[PDB]
Amino acid sequence: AKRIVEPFRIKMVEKIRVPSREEREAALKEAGYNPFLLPSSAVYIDLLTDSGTNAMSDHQWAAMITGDEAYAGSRNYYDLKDKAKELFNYDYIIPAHQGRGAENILFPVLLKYKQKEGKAKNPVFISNFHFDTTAAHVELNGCKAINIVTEKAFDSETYDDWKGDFDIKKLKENIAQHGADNIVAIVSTVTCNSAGGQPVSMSNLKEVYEIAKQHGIFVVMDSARFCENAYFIKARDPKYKNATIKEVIFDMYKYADALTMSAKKDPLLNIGGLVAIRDNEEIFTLARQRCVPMEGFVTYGGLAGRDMAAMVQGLEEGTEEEYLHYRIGQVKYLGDRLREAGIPIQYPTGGHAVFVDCKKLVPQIPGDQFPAQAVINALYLESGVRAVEIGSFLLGRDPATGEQKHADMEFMRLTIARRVYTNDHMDYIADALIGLKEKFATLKGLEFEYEPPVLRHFTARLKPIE
Amino acid sequence: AKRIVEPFRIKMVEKIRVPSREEREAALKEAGYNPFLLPSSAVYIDLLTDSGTNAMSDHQWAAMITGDEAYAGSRNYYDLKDKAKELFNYDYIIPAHQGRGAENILFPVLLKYKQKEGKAKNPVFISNFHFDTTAAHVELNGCKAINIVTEKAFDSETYDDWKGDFDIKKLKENIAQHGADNIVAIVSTVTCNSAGGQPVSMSNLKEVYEIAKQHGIFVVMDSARFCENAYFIKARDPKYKNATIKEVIFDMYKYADALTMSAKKDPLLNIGGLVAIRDNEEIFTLARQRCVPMEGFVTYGGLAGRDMAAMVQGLEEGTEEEYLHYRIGQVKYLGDRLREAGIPIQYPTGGHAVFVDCKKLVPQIPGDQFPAQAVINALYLESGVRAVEIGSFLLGRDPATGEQKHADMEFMRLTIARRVYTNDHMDYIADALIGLKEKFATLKGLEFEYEPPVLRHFTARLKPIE
Amino acid sequence: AKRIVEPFRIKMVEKIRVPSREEREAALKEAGYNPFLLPSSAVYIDLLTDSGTNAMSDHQWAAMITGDEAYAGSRNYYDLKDKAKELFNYDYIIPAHQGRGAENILFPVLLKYKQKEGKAKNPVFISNFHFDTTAAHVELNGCKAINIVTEKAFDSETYDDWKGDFDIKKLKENIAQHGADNIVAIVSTVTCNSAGGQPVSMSNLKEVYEIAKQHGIFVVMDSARFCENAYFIKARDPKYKNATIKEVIFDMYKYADALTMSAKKDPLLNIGGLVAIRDNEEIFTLARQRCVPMEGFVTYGGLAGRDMAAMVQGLEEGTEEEYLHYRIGQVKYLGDRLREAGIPIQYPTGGHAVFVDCKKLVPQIPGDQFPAQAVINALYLESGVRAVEIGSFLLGRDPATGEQKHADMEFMRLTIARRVYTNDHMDYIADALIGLKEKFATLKGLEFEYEPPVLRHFTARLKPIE
Amino acid sequence: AKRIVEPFRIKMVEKIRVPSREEREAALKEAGYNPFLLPSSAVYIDLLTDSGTNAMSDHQWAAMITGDEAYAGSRNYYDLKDKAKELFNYDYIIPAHQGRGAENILFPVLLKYKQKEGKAKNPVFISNFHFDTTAAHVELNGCKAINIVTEKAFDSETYDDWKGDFDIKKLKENIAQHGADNIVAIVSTVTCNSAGGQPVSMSNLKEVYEIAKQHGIFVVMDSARFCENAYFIKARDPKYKNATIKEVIFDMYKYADALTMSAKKDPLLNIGGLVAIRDNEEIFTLARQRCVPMEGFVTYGGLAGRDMAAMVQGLEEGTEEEYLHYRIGQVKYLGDRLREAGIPIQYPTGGHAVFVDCKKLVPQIPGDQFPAQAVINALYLESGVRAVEIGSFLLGRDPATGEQKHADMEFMRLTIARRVYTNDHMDYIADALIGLKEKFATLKGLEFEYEPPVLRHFTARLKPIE
Ligand SMILES: CCSCC/C(=N\C=C1\C(COP(=O)(O)O)=CNC(C)=C1O)C(=O)O
Ligand SMILES: CCSCC[C@H](/N=C/c1c(COP(=O)(O)O)cnc(C)c1O)C(=O)O
Ligand SMILES: CCSCC[C@H](N)C(=O)O
Ligand SMILES: CCSCC[C@H](N)C(=O)O
Ligand code: NA
Ligand code: NA
Ligand code: NA
Ligand code: NA
Repeated sequence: AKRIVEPFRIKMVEKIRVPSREEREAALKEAGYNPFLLPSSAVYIDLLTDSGTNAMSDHQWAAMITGDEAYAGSRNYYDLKDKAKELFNYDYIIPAHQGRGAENILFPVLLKYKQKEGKAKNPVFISNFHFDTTAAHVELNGCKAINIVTEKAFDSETYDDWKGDFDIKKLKENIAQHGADNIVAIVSTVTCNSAGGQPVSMSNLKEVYEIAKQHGIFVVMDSARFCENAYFIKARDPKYKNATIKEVIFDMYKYADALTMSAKKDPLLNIGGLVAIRDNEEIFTLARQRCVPMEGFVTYGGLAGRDMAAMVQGLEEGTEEEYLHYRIGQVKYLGDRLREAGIPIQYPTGGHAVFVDCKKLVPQIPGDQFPAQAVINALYLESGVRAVEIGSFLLGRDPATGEQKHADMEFMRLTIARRVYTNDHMDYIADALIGLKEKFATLKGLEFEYEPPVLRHFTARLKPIE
Repeated sequence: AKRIVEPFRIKMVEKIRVPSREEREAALKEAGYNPFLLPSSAVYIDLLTDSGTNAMSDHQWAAMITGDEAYAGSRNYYDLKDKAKELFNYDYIIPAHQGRGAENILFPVLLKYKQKEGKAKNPVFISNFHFDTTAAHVELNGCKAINIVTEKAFDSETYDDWKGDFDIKKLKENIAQHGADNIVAIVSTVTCNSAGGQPVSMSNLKEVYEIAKQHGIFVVMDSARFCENAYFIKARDPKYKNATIKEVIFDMYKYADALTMSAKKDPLLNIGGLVAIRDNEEIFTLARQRCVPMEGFVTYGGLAGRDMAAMVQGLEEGTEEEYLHYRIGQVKYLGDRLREAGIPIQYPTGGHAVFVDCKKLVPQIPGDQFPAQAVINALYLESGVRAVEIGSFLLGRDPATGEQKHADMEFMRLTIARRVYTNDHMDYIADALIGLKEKFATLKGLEFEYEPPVLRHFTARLKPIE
Repeated sequence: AKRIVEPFRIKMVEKIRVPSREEREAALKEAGYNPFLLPSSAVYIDLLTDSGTNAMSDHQWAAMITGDEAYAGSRNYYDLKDKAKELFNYDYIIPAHQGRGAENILFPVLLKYKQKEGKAKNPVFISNFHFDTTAAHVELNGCKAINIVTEKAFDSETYDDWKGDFDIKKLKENIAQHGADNIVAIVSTVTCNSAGGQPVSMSNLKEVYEIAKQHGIFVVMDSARFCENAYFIKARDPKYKNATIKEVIFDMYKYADALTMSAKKDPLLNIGGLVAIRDNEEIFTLARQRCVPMEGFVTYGGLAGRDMAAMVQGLEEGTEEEYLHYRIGQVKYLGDRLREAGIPIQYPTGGHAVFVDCKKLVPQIPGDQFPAQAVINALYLESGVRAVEIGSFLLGRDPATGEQKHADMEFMRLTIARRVYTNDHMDYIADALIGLKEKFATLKGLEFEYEPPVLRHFTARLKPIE
Repeated sequence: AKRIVEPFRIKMVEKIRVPSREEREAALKEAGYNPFLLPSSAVYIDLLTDSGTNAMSDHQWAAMITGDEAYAGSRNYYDLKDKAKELFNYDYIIPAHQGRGAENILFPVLLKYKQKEGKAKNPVFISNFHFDTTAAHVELNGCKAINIVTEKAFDSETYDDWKGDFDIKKLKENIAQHGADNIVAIVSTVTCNSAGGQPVSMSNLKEVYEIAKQHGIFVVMDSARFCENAYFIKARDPKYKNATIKEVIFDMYKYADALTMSAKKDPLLNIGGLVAIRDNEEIFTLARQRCVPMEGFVTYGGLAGRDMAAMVQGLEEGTEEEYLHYRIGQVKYLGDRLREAGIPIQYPTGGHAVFVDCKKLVPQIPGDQFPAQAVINALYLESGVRAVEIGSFLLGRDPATGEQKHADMEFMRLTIARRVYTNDHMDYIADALIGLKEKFATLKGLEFEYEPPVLRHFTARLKPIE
């Protein structure tokens, strides 16, 4: 494993502590053996998410301090509009308070627009993989979300350059089967979050967009981790070997008509989202009308002026290749520490998180007793580190049968915030997990002390078994 | 007119400038004679809104700096939960990104709650007066909004203590006409923003709640300006003459079951909202499931940790009687400057804005040519002050005729941000408006160069007539 | 009296409170009836000084946040060097931690320089008026401080354009008497702080420098309030009616060889000082050598990087004419409030303070019983305002007879920080002092409970007589 | 070599960059081959000093934002007085703008105090080792600075627990030789900066204090790195291995009568200093009278209120053992990386810096050609790292002969700021120096292009010989 040095130094710190073992046991028992219920005060290194937990720069904080809080026509709104033109060549923006807000702005408008043409009678969206909130918004508006990620993504430990790719054969089949009139939009998610932060190649984006344009289908680039995707394109595609990151980004966005973005990810923010539309003014106008009742006025969209200011600066910083090399290299470093110690992971690592296959660590725990959660709980008890389950516990029950949905993989996700933790923190995570290797066989499954009907992973309370 | 000194001093300043007349000419023509389309760089004193434009304290900025950005279990979530229990005696909170986010969280849940017993076949909401966004969500969710404000409010220039009161007779008559089973909720807006930021008396709040509990009707307190309402209760109700402001607030919330709040008003913030529920855990649970797709995870709700931290502090500062006395007294001072010059206003002035009756200023301009907007535009051209229209331009067209819906009053709202402008800024505003008395007769109406089919006040491009 | 509106609005506030009547009485008693011993918690409006209590802009705070803390070669040191070249045309800078630090750097070097070829056996400094620290450093280095302000300054209530001018007659007479080989330097204090912040004319500065240059005398511009002096030159000198403030400043510094500056005044800082030398590289070199042991290394001089950053921005903001017009107008406003009410003041008001002649308010209190302190104490008891004494209590005892040195006048100084207080704060001060007109007769003098042998005004404890 | 993980995470970053090799060559040329003349923009990792370059916490920045800028009686002054009483049990404080400001306040007062006692006719100060500014102030006041560090300090590569100790026999000898009536003060420097940041044992501090008290000699603790010293006492003295760091600190200050402190070191600040006096009120009063003309009024001492606020917080944070173990462990890790690669260092490493013996690295370069500076310059040219010379260049010329003072050791100091650089930055430094092992013999000495008469290391320009 190779450590890559920070292309920055620390300007402000935030104290974190490891509770004593007895405190960690007490806290975890108190949280019903569900770390989502732990107070942050009980957590040392927090790996639940890379969303909104990033460290900003001094320039971002300085931009916040001079932010224009005007209700209409904030100076930072116009800066953000200019930045979107400069990065993406897109002519229209609507800020949002975060990414799911940007989806709530754009997606119902896209459906309405296609319906007003007499189409979208049986409406669907097609994506390489819809993210959780993306699919939920699609389904809230009476549309089917179809996911057609490449079969490369399902071979967890076998390397491939582009595990986030669309399956082009499936794309064409689905267009032919549903009809182009019924495809409200194609959503290109970069990197592909549900494939584990795996990149989509430039040629895949290009071919998807060419097909869509031939059919008149609108394409949305879901852009939370677009810089990480651009880095992978430059690293792995020989055509972009000598291109700058902004050149890669510029080309990527030739292959969408609009973007939705959680700015809480690659733009290095704690809050914020963005809609940008390449040049369809009609859709922009419709989206502005939905922005008003749902988010705010069209020149702040539920964002303080200071956060638009931080976004302008963070959009810039998030494209910096030296930072991206270090950020993605830190994720790869953690994965390599685990992989070299025999811990099975999704490989190669994506831009923002390492996925550990817990089914192989604790074979004795069946899926319906949540083996990845057992590993996560053990990890927390051992170290104060809080990870998140991507397995049976998260997948929930099948609403028709009331029984556990069979999970393809039982993943523990180690989600890495940007510019927050050092490689010594990475070693701490890796060493604590490696150090459980004699304990894995003894670990016990989990049962429900209390279960919600929906979204159970957030608030359910568990109890160990036997 | 009486100037009340600030119970604080200035710690940080933000430069503002008066654009030249020709800059103001070109900007208003560029904005299509709609000041909502003006960039803030074209605006001297901005009176569009008191929402999110407030000046924070050093303690609020300090709280932001130490804010906990944890995705789950943020230290500031628990502080906020503790704060709502202290001020309102409510046991459950859900943060939101702002006020209309709070409404979008709670109101659909209230409809589902009443409906799940066979009720709400013809569902309605009853308020003293729904603000714009509140009534837009009510109607977005298939319900009708009913504004049963006291008719005292419609006698613009005649003093009354409680021009925001419910009309109790209209409340009882609406409950009989529609039936208790169709009334999803009663919404008590404090202060009553649409009535001119006019207070609701404690005895009115009590009688509404008692009437509502007779029929099993849930009561929500729209609480964006609750502190200004508490001040007016202490100022005008003999029972609370010796009460602290917090004691007044505590009593107010005995007469609701939950609250929605834009924290961008009285809690002195630039962003932020809040749902609090007194004790109905079931409605809290349903509300948390809607918060997730629309806003964020339930322990930050579309808000950075730093904004929850600022909200905890701002909630405290917003209750401070010396501050409220000064703030409301500034609004009163501006009103008195105009009223003493023969400029007709809503009297008494409310908590956050002065409302000028422009029907009496430009009689030669009829409603369908937007008299209050002609006055606003003249004020902007004369001085660089940007105000906002509460008249025929806002009201829009009727869904039946496609013609101009008749407006009761043609108001110009001079909305005052908290702790931002001095009484010398007030004098600038008053003197610019007073100096238009020689030019009112010359002004002309406004016609549409561009009119969007909905929300026209935000983006329509008007044009001077003749 | 004319209120002048702020050319800015408030972005951050700082809470200040008026202690109750009983609280102020108890605090003043614990403070031994000396406001210099009051904790700030006991003070509402603080008028002790305009030094280091200014409100900064958002741009200044932003500059602090990105400040470069490098020990050597800070980006902000080069920015400050460039700024000094731009504003003053001076080629060399040495940052200092504040104004008296700048004097400690330069004045001993100037004396050693004058005592390096031949002899300055009776060394003296000559100023229109040495400020307290300036004269203290002069006397600490074995030199006499000679103050030769124009006699117009001593006609307290009669208007004059340039009450800060050098007496040209007394200058030529001092040079003839002491010889140009004993005059270590001439100090041009702009504005003349000890005269009451009164300006020095461009013609006066120029003639002083020409006289100094023909005698080979070095000229230092004491530049704490150099922008306020520039404002007064533009306002009152017809030659500069259409010059910019920066053009006025640029001309001022043609008439000195170096400057010492408290950046805690006109550059709008809370900490900071500066030495700048026009072109004498030898003086620069030796001054750098004293800087190292007394202040710090020469590229930060006892200042954090963020404070050099704030100083670069504040140097710019302090020259802005709209701000200077409001600032000096607010001081003039406080003085016109008192003058129109019969309270005697120095007229016209200087740039930064109002001076009240207290010997006329309490004639029954002789100089040796500190009548101006009795007015200050009464003012504090009535209002919580803290002012400072400039009279017999400050003047101290004559070290020979050990008795009260006769003070020519007894002043109370109402010193006004920059961008901190509103004109309503000014009214509050003025109305409190005016309201004491009926109590001025019954006021008692003060006597010593504890008196230090030196600097007694800072730590002495006083007791009301009778 | 053992990497110790951070007991904090990153909340704000500051971009740094490695200039190209072409840029580093051009910059070093422009700086006359003196890294002290490089702009910070030419520097990647800056190792010039650990003074004032530390990263603060979010709690420290929050304290700055609410800091009280009052001229007299600042809230943060009383907090600072309380904090000194808590940590040191000292009753009196005088804030200073930094450590040499604190020395300028206290040392002249101590001399006058001993002289007024009819003594101090041939005055001296005795220290384990006076720091540069300390010895400068001692000599500026006509006294001799006598350094009597343990001979264990001069066996550079051989471990010893307490290389900062006083030589007790030399202390007793010097007291007799000069006479107690001539010893103005004994200065206990903790850690002993000039011995390399090496600790002084508790028993040494105690014995030195008891000896001083037997002779009536005042003892000052020079306290810039008192927490690092307390850590070493806890780490190495079995008496204290169960004490808290604050218990160790509390015991240390039983063995002094006053302290001077650069708060730019262990209290984790970018600016600030402190005098504290244990109980001698007379010395406190005299030091206050010197504070006023030299630093500022006695309740801010040339510090903004925000910096007294940051100091209160940093004094607490600087005592935290988890932090100290990481900080000192990171310095140790850098030293172990070098030592394990055969690079000769002072061993054990001190609290704040690694010292590399460059005499062993470039034996072909004589001392008066500055071998350590050649290694430093080569390190910069290869890496962008800027280190500082502690050898013949710094040592300067002998006043009596004008020749190069012979240097016992030719050290390169790698000075490590607190909480700024990660262990990956340490690896970068070590790997760059280790990659020079094949270039050391080819390195050539330096000669003067420009040499100032004093303090030449700051400003002299050098040139490679041939
Ligand atoms: C003329 C339109 S400007 C909109 C800002 C604003 N009022 C917002 C209010 C909201 C929504 O809250 P937010 O989403 O945070 O805006 C809820 N309830 C009440 C009583 C309000 O007044 C104003 O200026 O009156
Ligand atoms: C409570 C009264 S004392 C506060 C000092 C302040 N004046 C400071 C000053 C200095 C010292 O500069 P600095 O060391 O930064 O204070 C030098 N030259 C001039 C012309 C000055 O006016 C003032 O009068 O209010
Ligand atoms: C069940 C994981 S919750 C984490 C949600 C976050 N917005 C994300 O992008 O992953
Ligand atoms: C060898 C230069 S010493 C310069 C002194 C400074 N306080 C420091 O810590 O470096
Ligand atoms: Na966040
Ligand atoms: Na805002
Ligand atoms: Na610094
Ligand atoms: Na200050």
